Amino acid sequence: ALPQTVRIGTDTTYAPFSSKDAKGEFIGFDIDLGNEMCKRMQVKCTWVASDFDALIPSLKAKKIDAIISSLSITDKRQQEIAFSDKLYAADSRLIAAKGSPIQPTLESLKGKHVGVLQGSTQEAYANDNWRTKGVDVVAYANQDLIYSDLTAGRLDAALQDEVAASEGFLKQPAGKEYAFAGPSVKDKKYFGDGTGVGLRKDDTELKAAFDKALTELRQDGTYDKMAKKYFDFNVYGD
Ligand SMILES: NC(=[NH2+])NCCC[C@H](N)C(=O)O
Repeated sequence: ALPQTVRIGTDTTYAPFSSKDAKGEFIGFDIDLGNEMCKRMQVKCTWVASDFDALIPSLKAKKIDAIISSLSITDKRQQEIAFSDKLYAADSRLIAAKGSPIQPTLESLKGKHVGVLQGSTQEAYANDNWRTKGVDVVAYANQDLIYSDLTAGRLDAALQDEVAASEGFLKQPAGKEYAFAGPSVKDKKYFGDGTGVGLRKDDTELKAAFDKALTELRQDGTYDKMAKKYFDFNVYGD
């Protein structure tokens, strides 16, 4: 009993995983993966754009049926929703201006303005660890706003997924003067283990269909054909 049309929510301001092209078509690695999996599930799929923090609310209220949006699989989120198997890995890392002394440490960040996406694992981490101790942590409605304010000099740093900052900003014209500030911030408690399709806890049939399709496209080498369009390293981790 899978629906005829599976409605998939995503936030299109997180290139190279999810954004929109010049005509306003959805593009990116999350979109490619979702469409391949729908093709193997033999369902029809509609993509529904949303703000990142509205995705899990819309899922719970049945306005969409699945979330593919670099949604990290964390212990907190599993208390609310279910997840497919891992689609790819996702570490977190700070970016600041090139030459910045900034490190991902309280002592370095106290009194700085750090941008984080509202609803993200990074907002959770920064609020507990940094906002309480005097770092000016600013939550943003979407990631594009964060990159804008950083280049505007309104932010000193921004915490987001590492590959999104890399491919989506630092290797782009806009990010030429910026760089990663320190190594990735590892914290198992906050950042989870890779990303997956978020689904309602009771939609086990739909979880099984996505997992079967993900295993099939990984097995035959499709995942890697698709990943190579965007990455030259192994995005899956392993
Ligand atoms: N399309 C997006 N905005 N994705 C943001 C993902 C950020 C982080 N991985 C999280 O799960 O909270």
